[PDB]
Amino acid sequence: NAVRETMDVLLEISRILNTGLDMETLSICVRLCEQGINPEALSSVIKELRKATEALKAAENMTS
Amino acid sequence: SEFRIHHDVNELLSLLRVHGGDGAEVYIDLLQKNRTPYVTTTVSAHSAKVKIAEFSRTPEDFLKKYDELKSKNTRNLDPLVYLLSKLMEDRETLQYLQQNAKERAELAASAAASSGPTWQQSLELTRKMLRDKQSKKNSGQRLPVLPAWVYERPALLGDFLVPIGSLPLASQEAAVVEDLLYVLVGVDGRYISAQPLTGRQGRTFLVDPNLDLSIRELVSRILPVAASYSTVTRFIEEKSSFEYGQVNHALAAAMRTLVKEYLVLVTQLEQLQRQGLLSLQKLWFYIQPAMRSLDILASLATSVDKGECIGGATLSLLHDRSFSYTGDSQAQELCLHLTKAASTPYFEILEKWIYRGIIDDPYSEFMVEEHELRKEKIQEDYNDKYWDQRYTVVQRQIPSFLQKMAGKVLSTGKYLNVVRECGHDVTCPVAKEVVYTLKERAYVEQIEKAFSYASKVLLDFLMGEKELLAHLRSIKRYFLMDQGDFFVHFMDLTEEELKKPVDDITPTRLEALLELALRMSTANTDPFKDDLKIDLMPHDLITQLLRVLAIETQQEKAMVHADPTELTLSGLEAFSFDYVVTWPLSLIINRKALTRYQMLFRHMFYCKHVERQLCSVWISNKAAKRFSLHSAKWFAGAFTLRQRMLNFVQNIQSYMMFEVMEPTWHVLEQNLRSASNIDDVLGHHASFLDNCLKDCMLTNPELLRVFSKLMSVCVMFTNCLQRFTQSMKLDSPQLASSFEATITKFDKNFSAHLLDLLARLSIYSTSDCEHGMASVISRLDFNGFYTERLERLSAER
Amino acid sequence: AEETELFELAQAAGGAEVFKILVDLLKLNVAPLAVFQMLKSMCAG
Amino acid sequence: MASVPQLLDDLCEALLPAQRRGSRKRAKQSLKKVAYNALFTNLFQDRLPVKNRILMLSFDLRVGGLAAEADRLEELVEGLELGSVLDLLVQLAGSGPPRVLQNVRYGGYDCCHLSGIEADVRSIISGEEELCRDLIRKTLQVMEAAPGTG
Repeated sequence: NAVRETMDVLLEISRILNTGLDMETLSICVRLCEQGINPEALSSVIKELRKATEALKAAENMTS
Repeated sequence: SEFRIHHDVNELLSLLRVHGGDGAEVYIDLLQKNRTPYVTTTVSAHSAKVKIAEFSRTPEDFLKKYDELKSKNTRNLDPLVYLLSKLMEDRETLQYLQQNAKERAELAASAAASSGPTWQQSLELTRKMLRDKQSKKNSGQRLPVLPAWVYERPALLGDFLVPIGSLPLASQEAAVVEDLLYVLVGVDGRYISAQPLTGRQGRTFLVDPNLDLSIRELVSRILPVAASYSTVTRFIEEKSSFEYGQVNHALAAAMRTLVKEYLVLVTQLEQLQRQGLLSLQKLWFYIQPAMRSLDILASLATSVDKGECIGGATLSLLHDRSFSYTGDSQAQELCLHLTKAASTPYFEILEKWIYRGIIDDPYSEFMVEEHELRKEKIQEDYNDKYWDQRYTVVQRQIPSFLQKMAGKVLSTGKYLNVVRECGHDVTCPVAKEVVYTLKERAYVEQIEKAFSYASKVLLDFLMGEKELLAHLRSIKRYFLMDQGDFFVHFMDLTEEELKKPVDDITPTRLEALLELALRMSTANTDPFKDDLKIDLMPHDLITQLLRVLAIETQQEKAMVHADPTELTLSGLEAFSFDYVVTWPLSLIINRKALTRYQMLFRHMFYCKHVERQLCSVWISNKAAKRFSLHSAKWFAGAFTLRQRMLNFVQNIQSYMMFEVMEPTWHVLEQNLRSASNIDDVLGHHASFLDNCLKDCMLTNPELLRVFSKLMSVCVMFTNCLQRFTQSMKLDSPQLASSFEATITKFDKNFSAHLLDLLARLSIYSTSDCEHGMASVISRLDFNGFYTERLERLSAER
Repeated sequence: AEETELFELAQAAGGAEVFKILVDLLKLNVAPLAVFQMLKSMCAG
Repeated sequence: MASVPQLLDDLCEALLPAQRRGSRKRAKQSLKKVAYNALFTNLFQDRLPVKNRILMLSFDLRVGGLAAEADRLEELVEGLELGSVLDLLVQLAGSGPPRVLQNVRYGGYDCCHLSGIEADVRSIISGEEELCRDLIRKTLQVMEAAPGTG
């Protein structure tokens, strides 16, 4: 419950930051950070993957 | 039922006037191993239809019915059509059937003479009948049915319910376009009219006389799609009925979604129409794009309605259509889309049934429907259904793709409904979204994992909540002792109750004796004792066992239907045992299965009591060693008789103890260890039961009667010995009349009965060979001193 | 049951005994080969 | 905690909203491959106090007329006082859509500032309603001249 509450507070902060980050992404990021993943690497990969997902979504919308 | 051949095929032999030959009994046997829950009729049905029409003397009705029977879209018309064609092939078979039938037809005839389509009405009858049918299926529930006001407001969808005498050809085309656009919007034409649908129809057009012959011909193409669209709106409303179904509602809504496309194209053309820049040929060009699509859409709707497709009826029709809509690649994909969507209307419940282990049956679309079956009454009932009818299977309701896995799906759903009846209702973690897709093997692919998970969960729950290991480590003490103290107290305490006749037995005293014997042993490590008790039968173990062995064999009414009330209530054979386990907690022992597991106790304890009586006679016969038994003519022939009868009874018990016992018991242990499903555990237990009773040899009425006669001779000999002891030790009437050293004659009779029993064992080892019969012969021929004489009497045939 | 539809199929056959015991065998989904052998045997009697 | 590829695939599929079902599988595989390529690039290629960074973010909000939102975020941060997760979220901050629309007076404390704020809010509400109406109208008008079958 402590991890869940911490994740909820972090998600609230991120929503205040207007990041549009998911709770599942938050949990995955918590696991990566405890695993020793660079916050900069995680955020850069997140931005690149968000851009790729947006491009794929646009392409599939034109691909319907 | 499973013996429905008796009702159909046996009466086929009798009533068909075919008593010679095999009749339709061997035909019943032929169709029995050829009758499947599903259908595998893949065949060139066109070829079979051609053959039938070729042999059809009046092929008009043959071809007409070849179309008409598909109107209802009934169950497996292809097999009947093939039968009707192939039977016309054999005139000899046809003529022989004519002999079998026409003569009976003449007999019956002689015995006889001695002594228009309104869409409104056709849909209202359907709606009322479907409301009644949904009420019957509800069996005491309400319905989210369409309202009476929904039926009211006629033309609730706003349904489709000009002088052109000398119009210029262009103005005529424009006015005709206006009329046709109104018709496409379900409105009246300008110079022409359109009668309403003649029941199942759109609008039966009435072309204007002033409409040019060329104009009328061009409009003729439009009118098809117009009637199609009107009937399509009507069919969408029909599927919108809750009686049609929530899935039918989903299909109708998907159609409405495409119907928006229809009105969209209407407005797209209306753009040029308001612009006045359209043309009759231009319109025909634009209509061709989807004029065919209009009729294509109405096609599947008419298929569902004409088949009254409820449940997997419309699903199968849809899947078949999707498999055939090729060529019309647009319809090949559109029907696939509709299939994939509307699967979820049932596939969610299917997922619910499959995944959630709880099938939602507001409409009972899933073939598995949780049929009412009280699992509690299974154990105490000789015939039970809950283990097999806690979830009935509606074979009539199945989708096209679903029908393949349905049997495997039936097993998986049965396991899931078992998990639901286990209290711990649960969703299978495999929740592969049930939906329609082209991959049919994929439908069963995740189904395989789901069924495996269901079976594994069932196995784990049985190893948990059921915990049958203790239910058997304790039942080992039940009906088999497996410990001297297990049944030692029962033997030591039931003596007085059995001495009291069955009419003379005191149930309260028996209850007290049972409770005390329950506390009288240190083998109470088994915790399942409360699940077990004692009981009694108003008939001897023989009184019903031999009646069944002579199953209308020789005493259908002489002894099997003869009530035990013809005899008296005897304490020993009337006795019985009691035990039970809850519905979820192993209601396995139904009174038939429970009786099968119980009566081994009766037979074993009968032999135990006989051996106890023999041992008591011998222990009381401890004084005769202090002198010469030669002076005990009424008490020393007892020694010879005891020697001759120990081989008959005590030695007969050893074959059951080792040869009979180890096989069935070890088979049950090993098979249960290999058991993974409920069926596997049932097989292990069924081995332990059937094979054990087989080595008990308690199912051959003649041989069992011979063994019973030997045991009864032994019992009567023990009783006569006890009576002679009572009349002699008190001598230091009836008991003295039992024997006066005539117990020597009784021992001779026992030896003769033993010779007969050895002959029965030899008969088993000769006509059936076997190993148990060869062992019975081997135990009889221990030494020739009482076996070489038996061998000679065996040759005395 | 569909006794009416069975009679409809029989009139479609247009022969000369509802014969729906065979339709019961169809409900059991008996095989055409055993069905043909059984029909020949029942014809012979 | 999962394998780097396993968690990468989970997160990629989470961002991925996934024509053929083979196409959907290929899209998921492409998302996983792109994530793997990005992670490999980051690995092959391979500051401010977090309190200072949060202070800068709250200062940006309060300067951006979000002094209340800065206070809410500062309360969340003070409750917090994972740091790498905070930095990653800060990098993703603003990648959600920017938010454009969401004892007593001393006698002289009455202000037309509040009155104008309320008037602007009401005008914005009316403008939003009119804009929604106009946008729906534009969508319908663009559809009005089209064929209709796709």
